[PDB]
Amino acid sequence: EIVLTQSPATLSLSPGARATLSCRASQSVDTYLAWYQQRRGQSPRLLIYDASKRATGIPARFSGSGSGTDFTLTISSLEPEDFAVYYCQQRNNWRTWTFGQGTKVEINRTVAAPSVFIFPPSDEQLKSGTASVVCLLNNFYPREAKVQWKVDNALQSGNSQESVTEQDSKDSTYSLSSTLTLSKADYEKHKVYACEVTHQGLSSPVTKSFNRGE
Amino acid sequence: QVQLVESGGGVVQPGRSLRLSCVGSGFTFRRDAKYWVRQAPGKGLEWVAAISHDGGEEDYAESVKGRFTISRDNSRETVYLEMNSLRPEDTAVYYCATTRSGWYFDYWGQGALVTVSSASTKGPSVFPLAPSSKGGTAALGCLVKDYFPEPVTVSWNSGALTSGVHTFPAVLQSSGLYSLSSVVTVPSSSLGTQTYICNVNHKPSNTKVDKKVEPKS
Amino acid sequence: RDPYSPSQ
Ligand SMILES: *[C@@H]1O[C@H](CO)[C@@H](O[C@@H]2O[C@H](CO)[C@@H](O[C@@H]3O[C@H](CO[C@H]4O[C@H](CO)[C@@H](O)[C@H](O)[C@@H]4O)[C@@H](O)[C@H](O)[C@@H]3O)[C@H](O)[C@H]2NC(C)=O)[C@H](O)[C@H]1NC(C)=O
Repeated sequence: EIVLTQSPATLSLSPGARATLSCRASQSVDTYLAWYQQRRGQSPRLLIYDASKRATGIPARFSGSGSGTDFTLTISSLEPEDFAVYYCQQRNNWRTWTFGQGTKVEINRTVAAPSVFIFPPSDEQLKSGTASVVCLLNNFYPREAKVQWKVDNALQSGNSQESVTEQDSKDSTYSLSSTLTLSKADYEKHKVYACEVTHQGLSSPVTKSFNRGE
Repeated sequence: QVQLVESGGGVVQPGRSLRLSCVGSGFTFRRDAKYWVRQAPGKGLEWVAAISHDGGEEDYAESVKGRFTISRDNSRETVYLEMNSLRPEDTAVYYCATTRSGWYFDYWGQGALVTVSSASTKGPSVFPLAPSSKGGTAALGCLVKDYFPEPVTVSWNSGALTSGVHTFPAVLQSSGLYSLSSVVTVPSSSLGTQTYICNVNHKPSNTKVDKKVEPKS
Repeated sequence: RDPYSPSQ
């Protein structure tokens, strides 16, 4: 077997900058390596094959190099359409094709701390037997953010789900929602519900909280 | 030019079968091998199956071997993917692809979405995310909970309000039903100067819900 | 003898 791994997970660069993406094979694949680009909501397309040959119609700003175990995809000057996910690909023993896990090229910008909002469950939902508590992290950068739910100061785990938007077309920020799901019974057995947010743009973790019924 | 068009996607219950088709045009279909590559939601690319130019050779990823069958009919310029004993983790967009040498995926189709789930069609309940009268910006929204299948559409004030709106990607809950939130951020002075109504549409269940969102008593 | 090489 041969495993491809890619680096970095996220490459954060400005438009017009040079981008360098890496792909590693667990054993030598000679120069039998391909690169693919997948723009948001689009099919993948072949960029480079045989490590360094450009596919037909692919612009000259894409180039590939490397051999053996280490390969690089270089984008000499990034264009707006180049902010996408890139995959490398190999084929071993004639009958197996595999990909790396992908590298995302994102638009770099200055650090922006999230503004945090907490939403209690609606009375309409409590009449159905379920309580959903929503924490909103609005317009932040970079992507890394940690959200922790606390119920009567007790840290929660396994009962929350996160969802994140794509980079905003205007300010290049992310927004994120975290939803705590509890039963109507479990929700009524506690008072203070708090969302604690840790992010690089915040000097200290921000906590938004409410008391049930106030 | 080279074009590949998949068909046959849809929703299927676990244990049942589904057949995908892919028709090629603008090139000699019989010349080269054909492939299926899939992408689970939010995940990377996973090669699924390969078949030689004349169908004499077929190979599969271990994840689908024994359950999937790839075939081709060159007179009809079509490659097929027969998927049996389907599992929830087989939910993915399935892309068909063709090669120039057998090594790489030179051209790709548009993808066909396959959703494997035992859930029944269900419209969402829409709950308000009400602002609290407790930094210049205020946030409100609507919680669109417990629907199947995707997608739902959300607008605000029938599309008149778009600035500051974030409609998040749906999450698949452990119940098998989806849920998402759609939120709007506005200047704090705008909370009382405008009405905010989220218009939720779930076509698979023919469900329409309009919810006015206002601060709670 | 590439089993998935194109037809000749
Ligand atoms: C991608 O975006 C990142 C931000 O999200 C970029 O990282 C930021 O880089 C800037 C500048 O490199 C840092 O801003 C300040 O850096 C100065 C150092 O510059 C000083 O240089 C001379 C001394 O040689 C001095 O005389 C000047 O007056 C300057 O002060 C620091 O002193 C400041 O405290 C401040 O840090 C950011 O801090 C940094 N942010 C982070 C989060 O690291 C990154 O470079 C971008 N990458 C690309 C490829 O564009």
